[PDB]
Amino acid sequence: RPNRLIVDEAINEDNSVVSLSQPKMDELQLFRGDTVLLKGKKRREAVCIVLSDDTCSDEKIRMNRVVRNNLRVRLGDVISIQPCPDVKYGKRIHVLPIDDTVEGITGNLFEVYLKPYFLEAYRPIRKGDIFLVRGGMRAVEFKVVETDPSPYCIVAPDTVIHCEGEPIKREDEEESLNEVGYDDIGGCRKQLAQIKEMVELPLRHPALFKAIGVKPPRGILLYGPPGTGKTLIARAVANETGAFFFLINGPEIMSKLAGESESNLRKAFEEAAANAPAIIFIDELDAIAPKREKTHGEVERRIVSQLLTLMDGLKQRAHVIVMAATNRPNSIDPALRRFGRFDREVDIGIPDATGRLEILQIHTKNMKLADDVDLEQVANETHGHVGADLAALCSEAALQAIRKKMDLIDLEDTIDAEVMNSLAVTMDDFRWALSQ
Amino acid sequence: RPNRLIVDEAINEDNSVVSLSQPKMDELQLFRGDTVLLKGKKRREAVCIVLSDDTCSDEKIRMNRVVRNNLRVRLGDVISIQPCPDVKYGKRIHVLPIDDTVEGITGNLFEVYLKPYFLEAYRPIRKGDIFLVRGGMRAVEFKVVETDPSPYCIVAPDTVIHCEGEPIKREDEEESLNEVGYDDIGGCRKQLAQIKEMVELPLRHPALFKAIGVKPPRGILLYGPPGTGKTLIARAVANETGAFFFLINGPEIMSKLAGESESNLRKAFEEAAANAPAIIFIDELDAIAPKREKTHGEVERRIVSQLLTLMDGLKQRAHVIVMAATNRPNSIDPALRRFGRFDREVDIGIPDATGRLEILQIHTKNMKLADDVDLEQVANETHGHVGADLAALCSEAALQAIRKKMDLIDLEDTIDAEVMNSLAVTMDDFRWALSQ
Amino acid sequence: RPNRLIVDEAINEDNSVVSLSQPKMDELQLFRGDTVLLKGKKRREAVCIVLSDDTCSDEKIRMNRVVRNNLRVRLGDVISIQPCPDVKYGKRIHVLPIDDTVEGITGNLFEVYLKPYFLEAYRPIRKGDIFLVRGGMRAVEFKVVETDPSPYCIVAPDTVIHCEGEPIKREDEEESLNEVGYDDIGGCRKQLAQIKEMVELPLRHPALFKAIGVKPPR
Ligand SMILES: Nc1ncnc2c1ncn2[C@@H]1O[C@H](COP(=O)(O)OP(=O)(O)O)[C@@H](O)[C@H]1O
Ligand SMILES: Nc1ncnc2c1ncn2[C@@H]1O[C@H](COP(=O)(O)OP(=O)(O)O)[C@@H](O)[C@H]1O
Ligand SMILES: Nc1ncnc2c1ncn2[C@@H]1O[C@H](COP(=O)(O)OP(=O)(O)O)[C@@H](O)[C@H]1O
Repeated sequence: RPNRLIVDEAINEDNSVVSLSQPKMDELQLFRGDTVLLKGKKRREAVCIVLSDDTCSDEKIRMNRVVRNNLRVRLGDVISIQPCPDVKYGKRIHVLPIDDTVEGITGNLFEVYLKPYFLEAYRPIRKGDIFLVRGGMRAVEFKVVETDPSPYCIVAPDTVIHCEGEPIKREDEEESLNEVGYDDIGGCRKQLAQIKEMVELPLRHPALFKAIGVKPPRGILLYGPPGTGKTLIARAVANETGAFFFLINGPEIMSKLAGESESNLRKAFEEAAANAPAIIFIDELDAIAPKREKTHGEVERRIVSQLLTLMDGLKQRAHVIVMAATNRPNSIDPALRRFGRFDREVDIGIPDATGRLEILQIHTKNMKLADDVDLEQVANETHGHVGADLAALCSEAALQAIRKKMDLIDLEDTIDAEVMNSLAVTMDDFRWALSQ
Repeated sequence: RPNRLIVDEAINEDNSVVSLSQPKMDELQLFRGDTVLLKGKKRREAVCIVLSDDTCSDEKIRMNRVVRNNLRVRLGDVISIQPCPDVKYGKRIHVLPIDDTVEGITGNLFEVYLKPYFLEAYRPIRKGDIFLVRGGMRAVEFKVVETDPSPYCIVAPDTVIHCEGEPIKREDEEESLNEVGYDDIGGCRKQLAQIKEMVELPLRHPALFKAIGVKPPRGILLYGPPGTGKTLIARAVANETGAFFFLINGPEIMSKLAGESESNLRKAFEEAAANAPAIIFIDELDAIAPKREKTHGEVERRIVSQLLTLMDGLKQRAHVIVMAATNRPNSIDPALRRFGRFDREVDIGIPDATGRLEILQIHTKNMKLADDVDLEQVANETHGHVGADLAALCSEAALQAIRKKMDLIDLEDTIDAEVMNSLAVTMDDFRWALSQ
Repeated sequence: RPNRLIVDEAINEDNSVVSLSQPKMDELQLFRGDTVLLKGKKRREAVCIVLSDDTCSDEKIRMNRVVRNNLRVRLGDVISIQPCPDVKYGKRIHVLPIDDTVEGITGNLFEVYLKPYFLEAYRPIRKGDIFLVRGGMRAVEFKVVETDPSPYCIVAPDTVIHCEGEPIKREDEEESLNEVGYDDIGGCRKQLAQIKEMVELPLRHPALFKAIGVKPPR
């Protein structure tokens, strides 16, 4: 059908906007800025604004996770689109925050989140939507409980927005937007793309490997210096593909008594296989399986052997992918790179200046930046920096902003765990941080 | 006398401004902005504008080299000051460029240098003054041939400025401002101060060491990575103290036939001693006298020996100081760090961020910078950089400015060796250079 | 001022073709496939076929070295372009090989080089042009001695193409196309670009470094 499209990653960071190719909108007869009605899985719908995108495939639609969540679908799934000509300016909408996103937040909610979020934006909303509003170094989720023209409308300047009391509980299928996704990863476009390919069939179409006798990858080794976002990638790939995630921390395993280590490795692979499709992530692999000579222990050599055995003991394995992070290829036992094991490697390098910028935007999404803040500038003075450095930078900048305001606040009493929304991080804060 | 002051270095880079202490100006009854007549040696006079400096001491006057040259005086000499209440707005002045400063310059001298230099500035000038105007990546010197009033006047908006044809020859005592001076050295405050102490008496008061039997330093070893400005320091100290300068380049000596090396070392010390007070600078000392083991030759060992001999053969001498540069203490033969020889060592380190800024201003003095150019910014993104790096940076910036304008210029014909005065180096040029 | 362009490297490997930006041809009112007259240094002219190029800057013209040589200009120099509406199918042209390019060649020059080179191609040529024909693991240069409609024409199927023996000597300013050029360097795009930058001002505008005191790389 022409109205069926494949879900793809957003370029436009605004949660209300989905993107089509110029040709596709032509074909579907959709106006730039039109309100469209999206149909997903489990009888879910979403309403969004449609815009053209030059880079979008003709058969794909780009949407943010917020809308993917609302439609209960994942990247690569199929949605249907159709114009929404009947959509009315809403008389009144009722929204409530999800409890787990508003712990600690002692603000107005309406004045701090909702009012600025909706103001003059003409956002469409549908009853039962969860949307996200960022601010005050948090990101709060709200559920739309009622819209006056039901079940959807446009929040126009005259639309009354109600949020009368009592945060609501999170239902089971409602994944938190605080979960890691691809949108949380900057400057890895190329490698993240490879990893997604490798994993697509095994994790999203597992039934295939029962129907054919072709071998998908089993083990993927992510290498690169500390703080490059290897843990982040693995976690994200799991979340996005809806696979079960099992973390094995090198040091955590090695901290255990001889024997309770091997018992823990075993339990990890068993639990993965039980909950497949699944990803096992082995953080700090070199702690567990260092270069064959670097081990001096005898229990140490037994642990690495136990790991090789466990890798080999993964056949079709239902559909379990093992991902592991390490500093360098040569830091680990070469027997791990043997064929049935870690046979795929991906280099997560130091980010470039464009990547640095993406990372800086990711780690500032929930801050209020002054107008004088130039992230591209901060990008340019941080050549050596990896993701973890940049995140620390933004964190140091923000905490400096807070200290500057803290003497002022203590004196005219201590609003303290508030006023963090009116606070803005200035370029002076970043300079301060950049020289520390 | 209170009209008698010691010549010190300038903080204001205007070559028309001389700075005194509030108290002294009070004492001498001088108005901030007043024209003062300065008297020095060889019956040379100079008219300058007097301002105040918190750092200047009551006994000292701060002036730029331009004015020290005009007064035939050097740092530490004694000048006399007096108000100039009779000074008139000039009717007409006549100036000519010094030939050696205008080779290659195919501009309109008046339109490009003189007009902007004098315009609305109210500069005093005195017949027989040489002044310097910077611009178009050059610095041109002019001599004042005639002033209408008297021997001096103020160049007021109505003063007619003549420069009718024919660059003039440089007289003997007229030192080029293209010579290296302390104003060409950035970010060495502490060390430059030590070296100046060491040579003050030997080079400026040589008659003393005939009257007493105390030993001044003979050899000074400047240490630090390449491009830190060791050659520059030695050259500057020579020029400023009026001493004779003799360069010995390590590689140049070692490039000679066995025997012509030793003959060249000898000729260097002989010529120094003949023209004392003098500085001998040995650039790249480790090329001539490397660690005792690093030499393999037999003629090589003869050269090092020859050097030890020559230096130990310089007692108070005709007042000859020997300076030598090397990367590290340990790179050279320990016998050279002897007691009658290189017994004083001074570390010329990597410059800090303040130093980096001074260097960047030094290497931009003759460029036109756009308003968007922030040198302090360039200072901050060049931590590792040494002076030689920063000079290359400015050079790369300027050449990029020129290339951008070169396509445009070739097309609407090729002013070429001109229009370089209207050209301005932009922050975009520096960014381009900073990422290369 | 609109007809003056900056010489740039060829993308189209055919020595007859120069390339302009789409906008520029619009501006100059030139037909795709038109014969154009190029004016260079030392009162030299060339005639070429003009085609559009999407990647060519609006102020630049792309040409192969053959044409740069004929115009006595180099990359970055300035030429002028203008349409050539009067150009006629030539009755007869006379070409001779340059001696130094034909030592050892004991072939039929016409049958082996000229005939295939001109055949049904509609190449424009101007008296005093040197052109290059490749073949038999060698590349021969020819000089155009005479064209019937003088001084330029199109070599049409009916144009009689004469050699008439006796290779000619190479004049001084006539650089061999056997010389190395950027044309003979593959797979160095990025680095060749850097080196060209470094060297541009010092080598092509040397008069500058007498006028200013900035240091180019050495
Ligand atoms: N590419 C990146 N994009 C966004 N944030 C990043 C990136 N790399 C690192 N970070 C941030 O720094 C932290 C450190 O990264 P981490 O997942 O521990 O990487 P690694 O496992 O390679 O040490 C992350 O949790 C994240 O907040
Ligand atoms: N402190 C400095 N101030 C100004 N220019 C400097 C400085 N240090 C280095 N430079 C620049 O670098 C150039 C080369 O340095 P040079 O004088 O040879 O020092 P070194 O002998 O230690 O290499 C100088 O001519 C000057 O242009
Ligand atoms: N990038 C290249 N493009 C075209 N030909 C090349 C290239 N590199 C090498 N060659 C060929 O191989 C020969 C040997 O290259 P040469 O210039 O001697 O390189 P090098 O100095 O690095 O050895 C060249 O003359 C040329 O024929």
